[PDB]
Amino acid sequence: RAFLKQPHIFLNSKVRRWYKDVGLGFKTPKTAIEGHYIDKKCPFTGMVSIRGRILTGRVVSTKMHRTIIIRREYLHYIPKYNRYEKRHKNLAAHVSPAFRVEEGDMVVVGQCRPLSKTVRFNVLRVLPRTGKSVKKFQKF
Amino acid sequence: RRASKGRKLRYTVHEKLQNFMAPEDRRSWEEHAIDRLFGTLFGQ
Amino acid sequence: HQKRLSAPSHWLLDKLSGAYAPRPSTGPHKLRDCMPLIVFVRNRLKYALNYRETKAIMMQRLVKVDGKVRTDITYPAGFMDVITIEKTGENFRLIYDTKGRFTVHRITDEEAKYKLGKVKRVQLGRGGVPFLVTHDARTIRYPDPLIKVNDTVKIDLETGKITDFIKFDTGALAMITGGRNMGRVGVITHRERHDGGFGIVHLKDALDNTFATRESNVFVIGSEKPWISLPK
Amino acid sequence: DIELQKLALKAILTWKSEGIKPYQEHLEYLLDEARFKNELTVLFQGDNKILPEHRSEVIPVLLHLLYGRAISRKGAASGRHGLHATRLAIIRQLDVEDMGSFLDIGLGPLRAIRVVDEQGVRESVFAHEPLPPRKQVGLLNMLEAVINELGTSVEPYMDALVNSVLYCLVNACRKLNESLYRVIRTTALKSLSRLFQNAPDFNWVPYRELMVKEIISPRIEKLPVESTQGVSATWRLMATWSSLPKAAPFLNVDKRILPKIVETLSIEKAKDEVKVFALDILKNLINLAQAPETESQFNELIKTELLDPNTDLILKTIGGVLHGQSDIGRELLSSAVDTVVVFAPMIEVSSHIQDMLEIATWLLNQPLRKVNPKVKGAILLILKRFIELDDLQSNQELQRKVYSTISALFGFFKDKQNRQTLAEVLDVFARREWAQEVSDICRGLNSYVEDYNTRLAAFNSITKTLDQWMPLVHNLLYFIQQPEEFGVLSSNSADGLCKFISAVESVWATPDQAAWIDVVANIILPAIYAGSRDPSETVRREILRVFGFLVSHLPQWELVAVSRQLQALRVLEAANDKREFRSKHISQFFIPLFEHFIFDGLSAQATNTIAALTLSLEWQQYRAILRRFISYVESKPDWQKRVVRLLEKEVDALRTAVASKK
Amino acid sequence: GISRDSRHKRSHTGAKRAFYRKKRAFELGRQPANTRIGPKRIHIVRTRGGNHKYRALRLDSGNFAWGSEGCTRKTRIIGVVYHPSNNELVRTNTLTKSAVVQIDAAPFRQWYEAHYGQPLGRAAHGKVDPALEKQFEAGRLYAIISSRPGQSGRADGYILEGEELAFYQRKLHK
RNA sequence: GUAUAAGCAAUUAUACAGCGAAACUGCGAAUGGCUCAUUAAAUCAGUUAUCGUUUAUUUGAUAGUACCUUACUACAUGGAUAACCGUGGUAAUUCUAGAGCUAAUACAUGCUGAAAAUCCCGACUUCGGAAGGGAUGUAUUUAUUAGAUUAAAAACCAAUGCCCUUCGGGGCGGUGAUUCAUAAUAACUUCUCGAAUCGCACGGCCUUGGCCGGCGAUGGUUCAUUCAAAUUUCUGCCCUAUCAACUUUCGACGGCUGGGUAUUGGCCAGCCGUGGUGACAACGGGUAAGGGUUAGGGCUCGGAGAAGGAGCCUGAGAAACGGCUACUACAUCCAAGGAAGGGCAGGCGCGCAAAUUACCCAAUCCCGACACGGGGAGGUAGUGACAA
Repeated sequence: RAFLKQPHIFLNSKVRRWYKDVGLGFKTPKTAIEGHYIDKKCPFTGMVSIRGRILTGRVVSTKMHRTIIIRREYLHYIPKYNRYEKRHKNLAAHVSPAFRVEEGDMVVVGQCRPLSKTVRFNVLRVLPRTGKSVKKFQKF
Repeated sequence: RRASKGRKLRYTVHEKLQNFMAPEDRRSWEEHAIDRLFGTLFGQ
Repeated sequence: HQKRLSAPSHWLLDKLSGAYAPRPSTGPHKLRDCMPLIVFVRNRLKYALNYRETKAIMMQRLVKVDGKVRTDITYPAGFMDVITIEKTGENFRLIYDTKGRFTVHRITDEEAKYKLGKVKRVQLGRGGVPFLVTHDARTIRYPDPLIKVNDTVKIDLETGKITDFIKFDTGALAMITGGRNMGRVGVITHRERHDGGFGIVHLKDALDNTFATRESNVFVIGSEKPWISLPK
Repeated sequence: DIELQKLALKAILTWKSEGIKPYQEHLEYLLDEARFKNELTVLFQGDNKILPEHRSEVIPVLLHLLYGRAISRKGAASGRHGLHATRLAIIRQLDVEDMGSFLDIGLGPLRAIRVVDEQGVRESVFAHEPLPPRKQVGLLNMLEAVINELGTSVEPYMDALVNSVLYCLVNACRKLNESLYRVIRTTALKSLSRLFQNAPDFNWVPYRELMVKEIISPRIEKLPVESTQGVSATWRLMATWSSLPKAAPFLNVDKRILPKIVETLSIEKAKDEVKVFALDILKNLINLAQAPETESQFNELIKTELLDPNTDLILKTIGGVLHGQSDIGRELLSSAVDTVVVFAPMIEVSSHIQDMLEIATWLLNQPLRKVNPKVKGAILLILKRFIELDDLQSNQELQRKVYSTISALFGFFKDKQNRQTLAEVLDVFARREWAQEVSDICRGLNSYVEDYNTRLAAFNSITKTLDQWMPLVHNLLYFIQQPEEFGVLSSNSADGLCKFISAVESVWATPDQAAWIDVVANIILPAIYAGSRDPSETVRREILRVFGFLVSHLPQWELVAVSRQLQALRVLEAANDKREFRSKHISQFFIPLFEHFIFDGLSAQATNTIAALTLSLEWQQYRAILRRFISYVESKPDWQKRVVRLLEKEVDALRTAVASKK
Repeated sequence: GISRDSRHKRSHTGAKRAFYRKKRAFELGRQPANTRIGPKRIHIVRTRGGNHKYRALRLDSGNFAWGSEGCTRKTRIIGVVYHPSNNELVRTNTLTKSAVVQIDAAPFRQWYEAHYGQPLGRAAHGKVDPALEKQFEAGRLYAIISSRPGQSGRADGYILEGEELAFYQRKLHK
């Protein structure tokens, strides 16, 4: 392994840390301000820029190396029944270690450049809720 | 698993790799002196 | 080589010019926001009859567009290009109407001398110099330091310098150049930010119709001050 | 010429010697004009380095060829990357032993030149030219590259380089055709300014008239008027002169040099950096005078010959600078104050110490945007050194004025070492005077700086007289403002303050009824007003203590747990409506305390008390008060219900006020 | 055959797909350049927009940045020390980006004794970390490659100093 | 742009002058349209983004970069070839060999009149205009610094003041965001650009030996803009559980490091972690492959191959199928040594049958050094008892 670094900041001088705000009415967490982890797919540490769509949802599987899957439920209109039906989708998002992670919580994600085959999103805000496992349902 | 891109020797009979070359025995020695040779190396 | 129906609905063609329609050449204005010079000469004004007659007008130095001689036939002239013909002694100006089509306006040299162009972007160019990009793709070096985005500028057109500018304002009357409410001369009375893409303005006409148009599709024309003569 | 160089190298290879034989391929690629910079780092730092056996054979040929490539003007670009980096990339890779032959082919006629003889100046040599003014420029640019690439290793080549640079310099100084001689002069001065701190041990004493003719003749009678804009090459040379210990005896040859150098500081239209540069030249001179046995060879010379007859003009220029203009840069302020810091232990007698003390107390009554607190500690060190000169006995109104400042900076500072040196400047104040009284203040503030047991001992001893009291009051309100080490310090400071105001109410004689009452107004009442906003509850408790003691003991002065708290607030309500109040008291003491009561039925009781007091304060204060409360609305999303209840109570008080004033 | 498309791989739901379309010239990916140590061998590739990128296959020298003092000098390249990705690049001496490689020290040593004057590796502003001083006494420093040699035509970079220097010394010891 | 055609046509000041075949040079052919195993939200549609990318042409701005040991110097810059002229070989058309030329806006180098030039500062000042101080592009790549009032930021914020007063009053770059745009230092490049071009008018100063001078064409670095192309976000396919497990069987999901790409990305390579989807219908199977314009109908838009695999070349844009190479398979000429080449349309498809092998770019449109040259879209005409 190689020494992780913020790509253009001169640490070895004998005479800091770069963190940008994402914007969009958000606040930088204290771990993203001073916490000594280094991750280049972090929108507060690396150079990844959030633009475009802004989504929310509830996590299925937190247990993964910095990537969470969101079950997004919605109500589709079948015209044969003239009715609303539940349809669940699964998104993937890269997780900064700045936030405190929970399972079943409602998490805000944001759209970035493609970071992998699935990963197109980063976490921006986590709402800590007591949401349950796969049996729980709410359109969100 | 951690084995996929050729890391694990997947012993599968390959279809176009099946009948390339005929075995051509080109050995100028008569098979009775050769097995006596491999015995009498540095140990014997 | 598009068909006459696939040509856009705002530079008009009748049942006359064949099934085909000329495409505008690449230039300052866009493709779908465009009036070519052949459609301006022989399909709108009817100073000509045929393509070869339009070529015989264009190739001799008789048609000047934005104060410079434009030779090629399908040169794009979309919005507010003063078109000076000297043998007839006329200068036409391109504006829109309330329905959403191109309109021609005859005028003389005093209003023909300047162009009201909307600023597209302000930046720092090479040499450490601020420069200014309008919708005519005119870049002006060393502008006035308050002329920000979506401000309009009175371009000199004999030197090309800045003469005056109109700021983006809630209370300044404006012209719509896009969208489902296209071509409706009214006053900007409200502006909503919508940060994260595609902000809007709320705009009313002279006679009380409110509607929401995007800040890309707007175009400032003057507070009261009709600096170009909209046709009476 | 590249073609003639190629044919000449072909003839050198026609000379068939085994020293040149393994290097021919490396040689010809240097004349192939596309592969020169790559072939240089193939030749040096390669697997085929030059073998030291036949290094004696290849090096003259190679250095003539590299010299020609460094000369040639054709393929090179413009700017520095054109041919300046080429000369640098040749000389940076050349050895210091080959550099002798390199400068030998460099200096054609100036190889065997002599500038200085047993006498002073060789006018017979100097009234003749061996080189064109076109040709000396490339020579000086090359020697600048040689010196900047060599460094110390010039020491075996001292005897000819200085003759070359001095010859071109004095031919230019005679020729003040302008442009070529001017560039010759400037780049030779840059080369010399590098060469001086290149060579410390070389003997510069056999020529002094050459520096004389380079300095005193064209510039010195106009030098500050010239150098008002930017730093020059003469200044760049005098800088490394002031840095070098054996070169500072070049400034004594003309007596008027340092007068014109501080006259440059005197001229106020200068763009700040020639000022701080002359200031740095003076810093280096005083550091050299303060240096040990190394610089003690010429310490006495610079002491008795340079600074001693011009102390007065130095202090006059620094005084005019510090009192004249309304805009002074922070860099100039810190640097000049540090010069006065280092220059004060060098002067024993002088003339303008009255002025300098008044300057120091002026710069210490200056505000904090103009003067940094680190700069204030340095002007404190200035005070500490300048005070011991026997001056405060005459002009006693100056001495009372500086004592007002020494007292005023006691509650200002937050640093232990600065308070130590504060106690020291008050000590030498006491040694110079009244004397027993200021010595008593000295022992008090001394054991104040002294740790917790000696501090409480100081507090008790002071617990057990106007100019006696004032510094104790300033340091005492500072010791209020400390929240807690154990919490004891603020209580002891409050009890000492109660002792002080008890002494004030003990003195009610009329010509002191003026003075002590003006003091307890101006020092103590805004201190309580500003300490009302202190977030520490024990500090609020002790300010509550001293304010209650003031109201209980004073009254003839004209300008003056949960359930018990609610009860006292209701009594304050009733006391308000029975007697309206003093408006500055209402604005600056009670409202932030009740605000703190809210933000740490207590909240509704507090809003009731603010709704009472809003009738008793004035609308001009109420305007900015209401604006601060809407600022609390927009800035504080944490207690929205509390701030909006407060707002509703205040606008009910507003309608009450307007309905009363109709 | 070497391409950049995603039509051969399985989907996010775990499904393969036929999706047969021919390989196109914007899905073009060319063969890798294992840039090794030798004399200069660079081939110029023209690319989309007519733009040239310089495929360097054998390289000798590059400039390296001793930038805490303010210099960069063109030095040769001795041999690759370690590579974070592969071991075969360490075995066959392949210059890629983020490769720690040892370089010569002579122009840096020359500039140190030329600017400051105190000799090195044989007042107070001239100060050298003693690990880096051991590298100077060896005459062979531990640089790291920051420029892409394959897609620029040069192997340049900055020298290792301090924490990264100690980290890659510990990684060499690993 | 290049004319000495031994090409035509001439005279009133002879290098050239007008027309100008041949040839060199620049542009062009990402399609017009053909065939047939198909593509089942992957294409496609709405809807985003490029702060993740390339862009010939368009039109608009655009480049302060001299000196720096050749001086006992340099100061109308080089060499190739084509066309052409001749001598030929072979059965075999530029399949070509030998010999002799000559041009460039083709390829290529490119210190100089001069003691100055050009940028930033400016003291003194009569608007005087300036003594004298610092300094010497661009493209690539890397490291670093600045990207902006102070950081002892202990500031500014409590102007809730302070002073005067007549008590009325007076005074004290852009973005939502970036390491973005931009500027600078150190170097680096077998690295570019910074006009040795062509046409037309030809005017001021008079050293009558020139010094200056205008309008364009061609070319050039960077940023635009246009025309594009490439990915990319949420939703929307028809049916089916005689399809309940599927992916890891070309890596299946990450994250780190690099490679390659114009750029992001398991896209690919090394290291490890345990995944990803699915009864809310994954996966598999069936093959029968619409959107917008809203009285209405109408109108508009909508994968694989060039005899078969495999590899390569140009260009801004192709994996052109235009060319090449090898293998495979047909097939042609020959003097038997050799040499060039791979489509559709039409008729017959019984021995008995039924719509022109029509004319033009004249309109609308497109491509070029370009008003003229070139276009298998388009329009004009002919047949017709199938009807009407």
